[PDB]
Amino acid sequence: STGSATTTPIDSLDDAYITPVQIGTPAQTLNLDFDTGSSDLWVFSSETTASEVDGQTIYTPSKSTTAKLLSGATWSISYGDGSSSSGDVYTDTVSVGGLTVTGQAVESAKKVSSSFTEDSTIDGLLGLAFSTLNTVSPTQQKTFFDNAKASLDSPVFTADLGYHAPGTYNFGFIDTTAYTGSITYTAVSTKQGFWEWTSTGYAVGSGTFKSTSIDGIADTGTTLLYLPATVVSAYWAQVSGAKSSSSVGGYVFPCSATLPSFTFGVGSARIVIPGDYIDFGPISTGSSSCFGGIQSSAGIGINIFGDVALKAAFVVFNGATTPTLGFASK
Ligand SMILES: C=CCN(C)Cc1nc([C@]2(O)CN[C@@H](c3nc(-c4ccc(C(F)(F)F)cc4)no3)C2)cs1
Repeated sequence: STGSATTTPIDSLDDAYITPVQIGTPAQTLNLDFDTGSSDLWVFSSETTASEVDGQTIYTPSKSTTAKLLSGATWSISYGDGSSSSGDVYTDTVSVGGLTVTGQAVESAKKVSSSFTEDSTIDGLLGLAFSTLNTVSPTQQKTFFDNAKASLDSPVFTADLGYHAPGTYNFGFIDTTAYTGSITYTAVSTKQGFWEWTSTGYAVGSGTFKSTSIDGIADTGTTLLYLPATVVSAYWAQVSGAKSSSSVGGYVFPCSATLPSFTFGVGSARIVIPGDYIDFGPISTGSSSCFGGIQSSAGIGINIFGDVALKAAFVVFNGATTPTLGFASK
């Protein structure tokens, strides 16, 4: 089997991407943030504290003939930005772009933090990291991809995110019309539960390539590109007026600037992020200070190839027995 679904940015900055997901019988369609950096499928629901729901579409398990309480199971997760959610668990039928998993764990939120409440466009998250990160207790649950894997034509999914435009998540096949050139595959470590790999280096603008190993994760659920402070300083040094602002929380640059591109290495291949992809716009409405899309990973503890990086490529998440990541230009 295969599936294919369109993913759409939630706002004019590509802050996140939402993909429609069918849950239950009759189907309830919720727009979920597909997150290759976590492993929980959770939704706003009829159980979510009323004061914490503000415009989201909710999953109502009592209206699904295929929903079953997963008795005794609870979940609780926090994300790298400090947000969090928690609740109980149902199993139900879940379909993405025509691909169906029966008995998928659907984690129903009883509580969500303010950042989730405040984002009316995101109805939940669909985690696509390795199931070893799933937070359901006492019986850890599998991701949608892990459950679908055996049924897929090929044990892969692909992320083809758009720049200020819709994109595609495919499961079970590689769309050879969706990229240029060849896909370069690179080794994955699953030891931390992430799609963790090692980039071979970087270049800034038209500069020469610096060969240097950068361990990091491919994370569709993170907006920006987080790299070591040395790399990030070398990038922003090329932009007149750019500075790291403690009060804003990262590098800002004059909105009057044209940004250089940033290239990252995948083995012997190269992915070029256009400078425009690194512009996240005014720090506040009307400001002439703009927020940078390349930021330091110092104190995160891990480098993150988030959407800024991934949307410049066609990305293959190969979940074969020996997992790998593929990157192609597009
Ligand atoms: C070893 C150190 C790990 N440390 C915690 C840094 C990391 N962090 C992650 C993510 O937690 C998973 N991938 C990212 C993600 N963030 C979201 C999200 C968060 C908030 C909203 C809200 F604003 F609507 F609330 C929406 C989506 N979704 O995914 C972050 C992986 S590694």
